Amino acid sequence: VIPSNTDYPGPHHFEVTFQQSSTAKSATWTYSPLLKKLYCQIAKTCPIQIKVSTPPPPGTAIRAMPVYKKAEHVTDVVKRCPNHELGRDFNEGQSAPASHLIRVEGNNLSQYVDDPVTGRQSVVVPYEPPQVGTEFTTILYNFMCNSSCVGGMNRRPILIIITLEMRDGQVLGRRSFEGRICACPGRDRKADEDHYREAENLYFQ
Amino acid sequence: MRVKFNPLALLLDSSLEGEFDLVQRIIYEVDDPSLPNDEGITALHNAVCAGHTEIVKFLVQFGVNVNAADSDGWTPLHCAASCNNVQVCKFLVESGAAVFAMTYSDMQTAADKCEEMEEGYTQCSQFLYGVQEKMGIMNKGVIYALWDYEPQNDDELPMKEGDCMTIIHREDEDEIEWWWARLNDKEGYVPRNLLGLYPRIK
Repeated sequence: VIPSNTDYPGPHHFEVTFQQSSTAKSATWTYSPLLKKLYCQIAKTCPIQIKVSTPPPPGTAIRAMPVYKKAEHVTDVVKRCPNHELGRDFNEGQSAPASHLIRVEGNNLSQYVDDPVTGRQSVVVPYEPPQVGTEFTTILYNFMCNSSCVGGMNRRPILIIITLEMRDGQVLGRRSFEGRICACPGRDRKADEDHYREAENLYFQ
Repeated sequence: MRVKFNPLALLLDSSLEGEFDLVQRIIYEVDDPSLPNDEGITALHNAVCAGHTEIVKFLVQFGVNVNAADSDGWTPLHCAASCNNVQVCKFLVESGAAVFAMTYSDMQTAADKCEEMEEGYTQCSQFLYGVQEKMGIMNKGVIYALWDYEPQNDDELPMKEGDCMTIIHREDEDEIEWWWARLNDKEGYVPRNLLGLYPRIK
């Protein structure tokens, strides 16, 4: 059984968005709406905004699971590379198991799930409404291995699947996007967007 | 606490003590001389740390695993480096040592293990960091695969231990650990850390 990535706004019109992401080469992360692709630097903070039209039921959670994008890789569990797993850096005194790729930053209620049947690793946080007079709920994420990590992602592309779930695991909403953990998000976005507009004959400027 | 005297136990203790004659004799009685103790240490780790160069040369030339990693990831090259022994480092490198092999806790290569306050530092560290910097550029970009490699992507080259290939591009800016190489007629990316300047001794 392969995790489903199909977008599902659902009954609460579940949206996953990103604040104005710097197009600068200095940027630690950037999101491409054109490609539905997130570019991030290893172990850096990536704020993701969640929006709902109506509050979901009590005990609702938000899961984030990484999955390999290509069909020939999809049965392989997205895990951390052996080297970063055994390393001391970012592993000393952490709540997160050393093998998990996705971490939640600054939430004591986060849960690091290792499914005993599928072997799939993910991280779950309870749903929390926005602050008084705010539009979005912010979740801070960290991606702990580069896409290029030999033994881990090993240059294979991935999807990040965000799903709004009931306490029993029933799906209320889902949004997915491609993830890229690299040294230069800003440069890699620009290059990819330029190649896409050319290949797809998209009118620009 | 029973002291073990089986052939592997003898080869290891002999390599540590510097009993070359005993080492030359007990090695043919051991099923696998590259096999480690409970802490991941092999006869070569012992030969190197205790500074018995004659046993180091013997074991390596015999065909013992030159890249054996103890429980903490230390290979004989990490051990030779921690001793600032440029002569053993040079010999191990020439015998297929993995220059980019890292210790587990810290992600340190052999070159990082050199001791600043000990004698022979400058010469040993500069030699090892030199190999790390010149590999795939020097010797007309000729390197060797020290492990098999099964590609995960279309633009990657399959490798077999001992395979000799030429490095076309290192791309030290974008994906430092991946190099564009040429093996036979084909070209692809290979992981730098599986490669050596010279091949292993069979």
